[PDB]
Amino acid sequence: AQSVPWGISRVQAPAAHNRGLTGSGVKVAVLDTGISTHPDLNIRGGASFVPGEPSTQDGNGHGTHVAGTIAALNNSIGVLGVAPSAELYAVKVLGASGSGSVSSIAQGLEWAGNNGMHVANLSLGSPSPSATLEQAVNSATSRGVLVVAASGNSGAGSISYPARYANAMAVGATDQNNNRASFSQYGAGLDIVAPGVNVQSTYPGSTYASLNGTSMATPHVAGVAALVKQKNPSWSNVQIRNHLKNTATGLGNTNLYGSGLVNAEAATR
Ligand SMILES: [Ca+2]
Repeated sequence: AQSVPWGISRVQAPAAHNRGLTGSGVKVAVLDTGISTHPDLNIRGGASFVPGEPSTQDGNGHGTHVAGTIAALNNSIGVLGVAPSAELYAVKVLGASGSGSVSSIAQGLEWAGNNGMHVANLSLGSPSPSATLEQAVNSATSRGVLVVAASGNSGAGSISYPARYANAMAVGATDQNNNRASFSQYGAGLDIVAPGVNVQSTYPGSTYASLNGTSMATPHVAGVAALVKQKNPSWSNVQIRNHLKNTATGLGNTNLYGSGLVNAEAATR
């Protein structure tokens, strides 16, 4: 039996699937702890930038969970991703502790840009600004990648890096009431929000787990960006970003919510 997690229904991904849009032909790089093999995931390739780790296997769980919110297969098991036919690439930039360096994150972004990824999901943050990060987001954006990044989980009124930079689409987290989740960082630079509380998805060891975080909200927006790219193959990263903001359901003040809740039905109309 396949279940549809509440967040997938909340962003109205099933409505876009009924229009025949599933993210087919869209390449999505998940820059995280890796992605492990799972019966409800199909991983196309990837690269590791973690010192002394040649593989893209997930030693943490986080990367595999994020991957399942974007693209868990539409079948008779597990869950269902926002864009279940997207081509997933595992770009391992964080180690087993969930930590990484600005150098591995920046190498991952350069790989995404050099390998023609359409969307790069960064469910990660650095507490401090980094010129290296800004430059790598800008480089990947110039090559055509839409970078989507988590605002962070401190609950503060400023968002983390690289989400704060102009060329990153910053994603905050909502709960089941469509309120901002208490941990979700907000403030200047916030673009959009998506479900980030009790998000069930794929996990290592062929299982499933429920997690909370702006890292869970970010893949919902990366997934809806892949549905828009399938509908509109000639659109640029900037066009997709603006269309996602323009069609989001407003939830209140933009300092707290950006443009509001991502809406895959309205974005694929
Ligand atoms: Ca499934």
